[PDB]
Amino acid sequence: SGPNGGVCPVLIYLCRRDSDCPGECICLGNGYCG
Repeated sequence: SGPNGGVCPVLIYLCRRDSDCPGECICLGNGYCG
């Protein structure tokens, strides 16, 4: 989850940038969606 509205499922999901993550989740600095 990031500091936005919208929806971000609670899960373990690997990422390299925000756009890899579903919904409005962000990609944390270590490569996981939040």
